[PDB]
Amino acid sequence: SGFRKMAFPSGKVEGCMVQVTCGTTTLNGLWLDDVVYCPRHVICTSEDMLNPNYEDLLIRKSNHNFLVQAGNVQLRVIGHSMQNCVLKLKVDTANPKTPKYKFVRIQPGQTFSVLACYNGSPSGVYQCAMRPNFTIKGSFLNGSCGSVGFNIDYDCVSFCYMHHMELPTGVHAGTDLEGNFYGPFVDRQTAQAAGTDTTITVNVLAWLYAAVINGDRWFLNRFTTTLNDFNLVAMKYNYEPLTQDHVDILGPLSAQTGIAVLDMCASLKELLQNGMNGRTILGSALLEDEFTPFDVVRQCSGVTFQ
Amino acid sequence: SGFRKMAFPSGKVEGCMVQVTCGTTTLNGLWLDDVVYCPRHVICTSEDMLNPNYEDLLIRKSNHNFLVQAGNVQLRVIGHSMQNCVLKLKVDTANPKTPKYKFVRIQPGQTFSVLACYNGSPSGVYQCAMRPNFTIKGSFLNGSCGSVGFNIDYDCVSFCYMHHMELPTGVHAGTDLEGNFYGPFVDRQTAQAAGTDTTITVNVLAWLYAAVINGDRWFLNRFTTTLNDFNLVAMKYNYEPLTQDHVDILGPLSAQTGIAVLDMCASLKELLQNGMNGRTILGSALLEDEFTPFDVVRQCSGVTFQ
Ligand SMILES: O=C1C[C@H]2CCCN2C(=O)c2cncc(c2)/C=C/CCCCCOC(=O)[C@@H](Cc2ccc(Cl)cc2)N1
Ligand SMILES: O=C1C[C@H]2CCCN2C(=O)c2cncc(c2)/C=C/CCCCCOC(=O)[C@@H](Cc2ccc(Cl)cc2)N1
Repeated sequence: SGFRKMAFPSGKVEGCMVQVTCGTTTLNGLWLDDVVYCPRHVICTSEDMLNPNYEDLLIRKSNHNFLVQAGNVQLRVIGHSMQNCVLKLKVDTANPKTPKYKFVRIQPGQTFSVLACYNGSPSGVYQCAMRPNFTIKGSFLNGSCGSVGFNIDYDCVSFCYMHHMELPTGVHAGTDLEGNFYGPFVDRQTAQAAGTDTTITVNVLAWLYAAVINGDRWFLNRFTTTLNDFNLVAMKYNYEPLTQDHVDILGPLSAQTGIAVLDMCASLKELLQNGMNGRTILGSALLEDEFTPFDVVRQCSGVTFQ
Repeated sequence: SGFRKMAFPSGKVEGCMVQVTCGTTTLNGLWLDDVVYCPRHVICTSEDMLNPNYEDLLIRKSNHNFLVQAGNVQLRVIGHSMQNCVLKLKVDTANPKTPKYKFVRIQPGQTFSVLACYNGSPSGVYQCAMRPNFTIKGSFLNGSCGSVGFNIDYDCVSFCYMHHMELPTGVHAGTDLEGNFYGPFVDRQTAQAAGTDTTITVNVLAWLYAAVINGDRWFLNRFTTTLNDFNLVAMKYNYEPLTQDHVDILGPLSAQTGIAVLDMCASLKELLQNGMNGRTILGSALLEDEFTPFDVVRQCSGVTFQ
């Protein structure tokens, strides 16, 4: 028993992390086979960041302008190209520790593990959700750009996030590994703001199921509701609409516990209206929304990798 | 900016995890040089667990009774011995992935990363603290025994915890890597209870410093207090006594922020007395006590390893 914010083991991803230096700028790169992936803003001076012409700035660079270091070993750059906001540095050496991998674009509400890196070396690992407003609530300092987010999907490292920037509100913005930003953000030092954020409703229900599995039952009532009546209450407290798709993916946790999804919706409805009655759920005084239904299954089943 | 519950990268420890089978029992082992470390209760039947004599039980075992698997490869056992509650299996092969390592016995309030494992394979990584009552609030299922807790101290993996059991309250008990239990617990299916748990006062103060560093500052007053006056208030809320040793360890965060330790104690005193008034600190409605003073420095300075 017990329930913690749990990250994927980081070893497979640690083996891919490299240092990319261009001019006086150093950040992190992802080394997969004979290509290194990093944010294209590595090629910018502070002045370039104000209004960058990336097509022109990339053409003006030669392969010799890029210093790539895998630990203490220098990797010779033999080619440079752009895919959207990601720089691709072709090198003369394939990474022998390249895991079986995919590039995937995740939906708002989906979680992933972040390996926070500086100078191509890991600092630590933590769990993040893609927020409904397409930001993430990270822990990232100057030099963290090119740190990646991932899941392990059976036998495959699914890379879903590369870190690009921090908004003045202190939340984080980045791209998939095809270099396409999550949300309406751009890799230039212009005034940008995230939309109003909402609570991930399907994730709150998943976490209440996790609490029942671990023996917490005080919040369970004898009531049930409809999806429509739940959603009328949900919208008032800045919760995302629960869809029929959400009810289906909670099915496994409903099966495990024998508590119908719409019974747990009635319990959540009472918690939102009347509060937590001076009590905690899994060591929290607030309703947690950064566990997906499958995050609960993986932790409470003891799913392993390799 | 941002502050998250952050674990060490798990890769160095992943390279040391093996599967240990004795009869119909399989759990996890730690492979360092030519020794595999695991809980001695691996040699017990469910019947033996009720009233084990480990000295007699181990006499009855041969080297051949231990199946050690490093992935798909069997490691031949050439010796077995007991050190307190830890079994040491000498094998014919030294682990080529052995990092620089120390065995350390940690104090109550000290934090560490857990690599939770099943069948010698990793499930996930999370951060824990040694509680004042010598339990840990883990996430552990059947098959998790031999999972280890660690810190990375410069370029050295400091192993501090091996997992042995779950108490009926749903908290966890285990040993250092010399096999000495934290707290008054034994590896036998006997009636056992942890002492009443207390809040780790020095850790709460460290987390308030982390909040100021990230710009969360509403809880700061310019009240003064003495250590003795603070402790008279603190003890009433089931907080550990704060010593002058504790005041010194917060010194670095006081230096960074320019808020004196006893000024932050005055602010904590007000939060205890008056509550949070429906506000949050780093997205929490309760006072967090599982960040050490150095955990704050590591995360906010971007410490990396090797
Ligand atoms: O995003 C950052 C910087 C980031 C990007 C270049 C290098 N960078 C990091 O190395 C870094 C990564 N992650 C976290 C941090 C720093 C923390 C910073 C603290 C102060 C933040 C104050 C508000 O910053 C901003 O609005 C944008 C403004 C901005 C947006 C886009 C670009 Cl192309 C350049 C600047 N600046
Ligand atoms: O500690 C466990 C079992 C643990 C030890 C053998 C294998 N073990 C795990 O594989 C395991 C590790 N960690 C978490 C779990 C299981 C979770 C279990 C859910 C039920 C918990 C109900 C309460 O269990 C107990 O009091 C003691 C009773 C007990 C105490 C000491 C011993 Cl030497 C044997 C049994 N049993």
